[PDB]
Order: sequence, then C-alpha cells, then structure tokens
Amino acid sequence: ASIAQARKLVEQLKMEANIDRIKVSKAAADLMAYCEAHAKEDPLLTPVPASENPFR
Amino acid sequence: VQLVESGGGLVQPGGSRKLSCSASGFAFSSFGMHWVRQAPEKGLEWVAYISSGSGTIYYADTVKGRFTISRDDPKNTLFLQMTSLRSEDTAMYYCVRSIYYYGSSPFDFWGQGTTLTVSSSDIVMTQATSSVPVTPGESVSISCRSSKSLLHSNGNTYLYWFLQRPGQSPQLLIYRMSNLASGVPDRFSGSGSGTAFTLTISRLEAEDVGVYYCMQHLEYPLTFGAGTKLEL
Amino acid sequence: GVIKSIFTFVLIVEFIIGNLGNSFIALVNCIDWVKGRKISSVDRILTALAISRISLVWLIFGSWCVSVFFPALFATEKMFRMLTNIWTVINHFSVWLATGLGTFYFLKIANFSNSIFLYLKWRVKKVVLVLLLVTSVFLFLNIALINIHINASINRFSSLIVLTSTVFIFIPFTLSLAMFLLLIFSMWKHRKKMQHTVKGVKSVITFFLLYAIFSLSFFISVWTSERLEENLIILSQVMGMAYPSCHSCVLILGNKKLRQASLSVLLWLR
Amino acid sequence: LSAEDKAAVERSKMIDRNLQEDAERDARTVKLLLLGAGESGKSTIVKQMKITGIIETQFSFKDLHFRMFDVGGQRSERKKWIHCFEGVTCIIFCAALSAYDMVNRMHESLHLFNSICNHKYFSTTSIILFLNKKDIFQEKVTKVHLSICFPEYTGPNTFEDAGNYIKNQFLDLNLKKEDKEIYSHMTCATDTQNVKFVFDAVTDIIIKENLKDCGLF
Amino acid sequence: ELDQLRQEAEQLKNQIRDARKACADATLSQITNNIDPVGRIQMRTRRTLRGHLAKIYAMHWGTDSRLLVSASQDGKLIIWDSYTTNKVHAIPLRSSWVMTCAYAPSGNYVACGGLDNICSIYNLKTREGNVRVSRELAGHTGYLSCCRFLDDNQIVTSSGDTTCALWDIETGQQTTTFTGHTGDVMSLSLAPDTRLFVSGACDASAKLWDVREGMCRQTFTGHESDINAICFFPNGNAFATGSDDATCRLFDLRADQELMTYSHDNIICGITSVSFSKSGRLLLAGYDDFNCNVWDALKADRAGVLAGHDNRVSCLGVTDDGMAVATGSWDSFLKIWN
Ligand SMILES: CC(C)CCC[C@@H](C)[C@H]1CC[C@H]2[C@@H]3CC=C4C[C@@H](O)CC[C@]4(C)[C@H]3CC[C@]12C
Ligand SMILES: Cc1cc(C(F)(F)F)nc(Nc2ccccc2-c2nnn[nH]2)n1
Repeated sequence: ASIAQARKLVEQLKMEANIDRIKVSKAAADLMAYCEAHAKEDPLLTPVPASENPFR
Repeated sequence: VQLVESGGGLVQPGGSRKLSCSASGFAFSSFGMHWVRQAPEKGLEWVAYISSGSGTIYYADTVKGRFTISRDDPKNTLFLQMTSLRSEDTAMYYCVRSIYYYGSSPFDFWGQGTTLTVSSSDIVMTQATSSVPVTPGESVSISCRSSKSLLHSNGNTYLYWFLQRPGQSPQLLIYRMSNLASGVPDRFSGSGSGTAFTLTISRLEAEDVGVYYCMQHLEYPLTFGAGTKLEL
Repeated sequence: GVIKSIFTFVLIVEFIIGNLGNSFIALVNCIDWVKGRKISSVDRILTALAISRISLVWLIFGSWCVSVFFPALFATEKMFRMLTNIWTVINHFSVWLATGLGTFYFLKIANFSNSIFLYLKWRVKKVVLVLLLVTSVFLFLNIALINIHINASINRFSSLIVLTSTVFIFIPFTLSLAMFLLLIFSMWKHRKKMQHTVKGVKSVITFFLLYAIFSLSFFISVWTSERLEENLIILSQVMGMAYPSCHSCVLILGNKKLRQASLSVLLWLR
Repeated sequence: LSAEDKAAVERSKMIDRNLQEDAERDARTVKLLLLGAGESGKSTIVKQMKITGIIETQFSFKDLHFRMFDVGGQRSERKKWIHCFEGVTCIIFCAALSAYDMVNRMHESLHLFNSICNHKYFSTTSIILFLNKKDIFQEKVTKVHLSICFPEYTGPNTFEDAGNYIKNQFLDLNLKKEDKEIYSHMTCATDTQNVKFVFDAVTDIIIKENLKDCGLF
Repeated sequence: ELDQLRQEAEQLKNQIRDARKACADATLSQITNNIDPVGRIQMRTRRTLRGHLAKIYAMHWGTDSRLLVSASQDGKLIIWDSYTTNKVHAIPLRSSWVMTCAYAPSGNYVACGGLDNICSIYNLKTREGNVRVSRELAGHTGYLSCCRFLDDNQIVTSSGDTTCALWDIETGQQTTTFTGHTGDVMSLSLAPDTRLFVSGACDASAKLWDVREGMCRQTFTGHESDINAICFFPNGNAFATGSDDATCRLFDLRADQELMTYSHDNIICGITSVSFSKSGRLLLAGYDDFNCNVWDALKADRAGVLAGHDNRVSCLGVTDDGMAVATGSWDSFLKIWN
C-alpha cells in the first residue's frame, strides 16, 4: 500500500541528505568571484556604446 | 515537394505564351516564388519575382513590363503570362521555390523546368575561376568577388551558391555567404572578407559535379556569376 | 433690434457652451494621451471632432467680432470671401467627421450578413478615414460653387449662398440618417430575434429631429419668407454654428468614458 | 535595405495579411468553452448542439462559425492554464437539474462555476447556462425535497420553483454583472434548438462587445 | 508501517535542516556588503515585435542570440528576427492553446505544448518549405508547462502530470520520467553542461534532477508560492526561482539552502519569468503588474523599473551573448531592452 512510495521518499531523502554541504561563506565567495570575473563582459551591466550594439 | 510546370514549345516571336507552374507538396500561398531563365547553351539569369500571392512583382531590364506573371494560391499554381517573345527570351524557366526570412534558404528547390523556345547599376559579380579541374578528396575554395560590398547594416552578407547538375535543377548550397543549406553535406562552408568570397568544400565526390553560381541579394535586380564548372 | 439682440445672445451662449464641450473632449483625451491611459479609436475621432469644432466656433466668434468691432470691415466683402472659404472648409470637415463617427457606430454595432457589411466591419476605422478623405470632392465642389455665387453677387444674392450651403450640409446629414436608421432596424431585428427565444439613443434621435426641423424651417423661410434678408447674416451664422454647439454635448452624453470623465470632474468640483 | 531584407519585410507584411484574414474569419468564428463537471450532461449537450487533453469541435450555423472547446481532460490545479481562455468569447456551463442530492455534485458544479465566472481572468466573458437531464429532475422533484441541497429553502417541491431557485443561486455566484450577462435555456435533453440558442446568444455577445468597443455601452 | 516510515521521513527532514543550518556560518549579503553596488540600470525599448493577434505566452532565444520564437493563443507560433524586426514564421497549430515554446540550441526545431497534452515538435527546415509537425508526443496526462531541448532528439518536458519527462522524439515514448514533484511542474531550467536540470513545480519546491541517472539530487523548499520560472546562475552552482508571491529566492546548490529573497512592499504581483545576465549580476523578473522590475543579484535592492508593456510580461528572456533582454508580454508585443 503506502510502503512503496513511503520507502521511495525515504530513499530519495537519504540520498539527498548524504551529500556534502559546503559552508555558505564559500558559496557566496564563489558567487562573488564568478560575478566579478565576468561583469566586465556583461553588456547589461555596462551598456556598450551603440557602435558595438546591433540594437541601434 | 514538387514544382511541375507547363508552357514551352515553338512559340512565334511577339506572341503570348503562358507558363503555369503548379506545386504539390508545400505551402504555395505562404512561401514566395521566382522565375530564373536559362538558355539552352548559356547560364542562368533572374527573370521575375512573385511574392507568395503576388504582393510585389519585379522584372529584369529585358522583361520590364513585357511580361505579366501571377499565381493562383487556391489552385496551387504559378502563372507566367508572357507577352511579346523575342530572340533573347528563349530560355529554360525555373519557377524557383524561394522563401524569405532570417536564416532562410531561398532557392532551395528548383523545379524540373519547362524549356520555352522562340522562332527566329546592378551588382555585377565575377567568377574568374571559369574552369577548374577538381580532384576527389581535395579541399576546394572557390571565389566570387562583388562589384558592391555585400555587407549591410544588419551585417548579413547576401551571397548565395547553387549546384547545377547535368539534367537536374539547381539546389542551394550556401546561403548568406556563410550558412549551409539543409540537405547539403557538411563538407561545404562559407566565408568571405567583404568582396572576395570563398566557398570552402572539402573532400569532394561525384555528387558535387556541375557548375557553381554565386548570387547576391542586395539590390533586387539580382546577378549571377557565369558559373564555374566542377569536373574531375 | 430686439431680434439682433437676442440672436447675438444665443450666439454668445452657443460660443461658451461649444468652447466648453470641445475643450472638454480635447482635454479628457489629451490627458489620457500623455498620462499613458489606453485610448480607443472612438475617442481619437472625438478628439479630431473637438479640435475641428473648436476651430469652427473660434471662426464664428471672429466673424461676429468683425461684425461688431468694424462694421466697415464687415462691408469690405474681401474678408467675407476669405471667411466664407475657410468656414466652408472647416465646417465640411466637422460635419463629415461626425458622419464618419456615425459610420463607425453603424458598422460596428449592426449585424448584417452581407459581404459588403462584413468587409466594412473589419476595416471600420479605415472606412471612417476613407469617408473623411473622399468627402474632399464634395468639399471642393462646394467651394467652387459658393465662389461662383460670391462672384455673381459681386458682379437676394446672399440668399443663394445660404440656400446652397443648406443643401450641401443636409446631404452628409441624410447619409448619416440612413446609417442611423439601419442601426435602429438592425437592433430591432436582433431584439426580435431574441424575443422569439428567452428574454442614449433617445438623445441622438431627438437631436437629429431638432436639427432637421430647425434647418428645414430656416431653409424654407429664406426660400420663401421675407423680412429675414436684413438679419440673414446673423441668423445664418448662429444656425450654422449651432451644430458644433450641441452635437458635442449629445456626443459626450453618448460616449461612456467621456461621460465618466464628466462625472469625475463634476465630483472634483463637488 | 537589402533585397533579402526587402523580400523578408514583404513576407512579414504578407504573413501579417494572412493573419489579418484569419482574424477576419475569426470575427465570425466565435470561440466557445464548455464547462461541465463529471457526468453533468456535457455529453448530451455536445450531442444536441452538434445537431484526454481537450476536445475541439468546429462547425457553423447561418454563416456564424463556432469553435467549441471541451476541457474535461487535463485534471490539474487549473490556475496555471485558465489564462489561455482569455480569448474565448463565449462560455457555456453544463449541469443537470436533478444533481442536487447525489454525492453533493451540485456543490462542486456551483464551485467551479464560481471559480470560472468570478475569476480574475474571466471578468469580461459571458455565460450561457445549458442545462441537461431536465426530465429526471421533473420526475424527481416531487419525490424528494430540495431543502437537503439548500438549508435556506422554503419553496414547494415543484420543478418550476425549484429550477428558479437553483438558477437564482447559480446566478448569485457572479459579482461583476456589468461586463457579462448570463443567458439561460432550459433543455429537456431532447431539444434540437440548442445550436439556435447558441447562435442568438453569441450574436448578442458580439453586439454587446462591439457597443463597448464603440464606447456606447 | 506508515507511522515509522513517516517518522523516519520527518527525522531526515530534521537532519537536512540541521545540516543546512550548521553549514550557514554567514550569508551572501555579509560578503557582498563591502563592495560597490550596481546602482541603477537604464534600458529602453529598442524595438517592438508586432504581429501576434493574441497574447504571447512563451518566448525563447537561440544560440546565435538573434532569432526569437514566440507562442500565442491565436494558434500561431511566430519566429522573429530581432535586429531587423521581421516575422520569420507563422506556424498554425493544431490546437490553438500553447503555453511553452522551446527553440532548440541547434535552431532546427521548435516546440509547443498546452492543453492538448502533446509536445508538438516541428522541423522548421522542412524540405517542403512550410512548417509541419515532426512528432506529436502523447504520453503526458497533463498540460505541457515548459519544454527545453537538450539535443535535437532529447526534450525535457515539464508537464501538469506532476512529473517531468525526458523524451525520445523519434521513438515517441518517454525514455525517463522524473517523479518526485508533488505539484505540476511549471518551468524547468537546464545547466550549461546539460547534465543536471532543475524543475520548478507548483509544490513550492525546485528539484535538481540528474538527466542520465534519473533521480533527483537535491530539493529546495523556501517559497510560499509555486515556482513559475527558474534560471540557473551562469556558473550553474545556484539558481533563482520566481513565484506568485512576488518574491524570488536564490538557492545555492552546494549549501542546498536559501541564499537571498528579492521582495519589496511595492511589488505584490507574482513573478511570471526569471532571468539572469551573462555574469549574473542582475535578476530580471516579469510580473502581473505589466512591468519588468529587475533586481541586483548580489545585494537585495531593485536596480530597475523597466516598463514598456501594457499587459503582463509572461515570458522574459536574456540572449546567450548577454547583449539584450527580451520581454514578451500579453499586450501581443515583444520588446527588446538595452
Ligand atoms: C442650413 C444648414 C444645413 C447649413 C448651414 C450653412 C449656411 C446656410 C450658412 C452658415 C454659415 C454661414 C456663413 C457664416 C458667416 C458669414 C460671414 C458674413 O460676412 C456673410 C455671410 C456668411 C458667409 C454666412 C453665409 C451662409 C452660411 C454659409
Ligand atoms: C449617442 C449615440 C448612440 C448611438 C447608438 F444608437 F448606436 F447607440 N448611436 C449614435 N450615433 C450614430 C449612430 C449611427 C449613425 C449616426 C450616429 C450619429 N451621428 N451623429 N451623432 N450620432 N449616438
């Protein structure tokens, strides 16, 4: 009856839980590094002069 | 998809022979069309253009006002009502399967054709290659320079390439000078510097034999090169 | 004397009411145009009508000012030709714009299965614009014929001027009447259609009737009755300007968002 | 522009023209959505008006085309695809007049009618109340009382009065009564005039929408 | 016993909560506080895509970041050339109700999906010339809310049957059904490496699935409202999910927990689409307020009030090259921003 999906949910939760969890500090630092190393080539953040913009 | 036609036969000069090209296999009413002549022993030059339902009709300097080409979208047939034939009008007409969007593949299919015979500031393009002996398994870059730069504000370089096999009809190889048409083997690629336009083909086989026409699409009086023949 | 006095009185009250109505339409459309509120094609046509009728009312007030400020200038006949020409142009535009509004209403509201109406229904805005552009031939013919009449007058003469422009304005009025009458039938036949199964206009019909009876009265009076020649100018001006005076009122009453704007500004006044 | 740009722009305008003719055809082709619960006479009404996923039915009647859309399939929250029915210009609700006591299916019928009419998306789409299975209700009204369905019922066990009370309750589920109007057509499940009722009601809706778009109403 | 299994599930939930908290030493706002803010972003309407007779429901870009596919209720799937406004295609649907459209990265294929419960897939480059369906996938017992091409043959379909499905187009069946979403999946986002895709369902929880292996890897339940649109970070170790509660909550994969919430007292209309940039500095969202309010990803503040659409911005997307932003709306117009 309920044993099937109950066991399936338990197994899925166990597989999710056993995964290592890096501290939020390192995740935020990695996000900042990726944002900074790529913000220069972001036309949204730095609207390129229209000579380089095909949307004149 | 088929592009069967009508007309042809010995028609007296100055008369009125109508060519009807009926297509079964695709959407006639939502897909434009053309007319490119080809003399029995000469190259191919664009004659007239019909939108997918005769929106705007364009003519060559030799057929301006002389012809009157239309179509019947419910009848899935394209009508070339041509008046006042002449000596230079006897040519094999292709009701060209032409479509026009971004990255489209116009002139993708050319019909079986119907030869019509008669009793007795354009962007000129160069095909100085003329005749080239192509060997199998060899990379071929073939050139076609343009009188006017084919670039535009949108940056698309409007140069085309067509494969004319003996007895068959032309099929599009490279459209917009860089892209590859559907059904063409990936051994073809397109690159150019603005005027000198190289068609890169690697490891050619017998399926490529024929002549190669470079077509531009900047000013609608379109030009075709002489057509360089590729034979082993 | 007294006739001139109370006719000038009604001319000035028409001036103020027409100014208020046309400024009302123009303001309540322009504010939504600049604010960003969605505006419909009906109110675009009403804006065009408002500006045309405000130009017309300004021109009639200028004519009366000429009649008052300088009667000698009123006797020049050069300003007379000049003003008659511009009046004909602007009033033709105004009346045919009203008729185009009527065409819009009749094309959209009625339910006629004929291919002419179904084609006309789809291009209802385009049909209105086409009518406004094709009445230009009628405007040109009116201009030419009134100029011929004024040249003959220069060479009872004013009676042909008032008679001519009387007919030239009835003809777009009656074609509006034809479309409006079909609207009553088309609604009536639809009401009867729903009658077999389970089960504002008064203003427009009353205004049409009043306009028709006053126009017919003045037309026949000038055609036959005397004693009106000496006041033909003033009566002719007030009657020929009364249409933008009150049609704008009945029009803002008919339209719903103009009516809502009127209610809102009335609440603002409180 | 370029010849390709010119031709593509022309194909754009003429695709626009084809869409314009499609919308012309859709001016007389009216979109109907059928809303019925599980076995609420919906099959009977679609059969009479004819004479999972969705079921599309295209037809016409006196030069008025109809495209009816049945959404009985695709059981979900209905809060994430109902906005697709913004462009529908007619709604036909379906039920049975005798469905007031078995389990109550009248409660769920009125519930999804409320969710439809009083929807933040369907504040401008009008209602046709196609009712079916009227003969069973007519036979059964004298048998058992309607007070079990509605505790606030004081009327007699008569089909006319019970139907009127049920229609009053059904109409009370709508609060925005200005933009939309509810048509009613009591069918004894054998009538062939249902398509005529649809024609007249849809023409009325077209008239009302055109009046509103003209600013008159 | 259901009781003991439920108790074990509750204990595992307590364990995951405890692990998440124990890995939460400091927040991203702490790290980003000592950096120069983005400030204010100003992008105008550079062109409007007119032609849809009905409201646009889904919008997608291509690899070339030029072509644009838009889906409308008018039964037409129209492709546009953005730089030179031009209707490339007008695909007449078998069923006029379409909610999702996916342009394959190859550009050879488009998808629709809606109340027909079918992923209609079209070979645009038809030898005929017109556009016809290449396959009509019929295995989903619900509406197709979102589809995204992996390859030309593999399509992941987020459906109303509470499950996502990976399809074999030529075969026609589902090679793998992704089960675990108690609510119907509304949007799915693909990682750049096309190995793990997330699925934002209506259960207020986005799930990170493994495409090949076939089961979910991590779950993220922070929203109070259903997830309508999800977008991975450009790096792919995090994503932002939009809900109907007008709050976007960024989740980091490695910490498998919430990072930030982008909400304000002025914004109450639910988010209809979520978009990052090529660098991820800026979080765009389309709401029911007919506006495209855009947020700074690093620091919780509204860095833009982009508004050019009269109706709700249902579909919002950013090009692969990051040059421009598309805002498909229910006013039947798509507009680009710069
Ligand atoms: C009777 C209805 C249908 C039509 C009304 C228009 C006609 C009859 C009227 C209204 C406006 C009038 C004109 C208005 C002003 C003046 C200037 C004055 O110095 C001489 C008469 C003249 C030029 C009028 C001539 C007649 C006129 C054109
Ligand atoms: C206030 C109101 C209501 C209605 C309605 F009956 F449709 F509801 N119609 C109109 N207008 C017209 C309609 C048809 C033709 C001409 C006019 C016209 N011409 N000048 N003024 N109205 N007006």
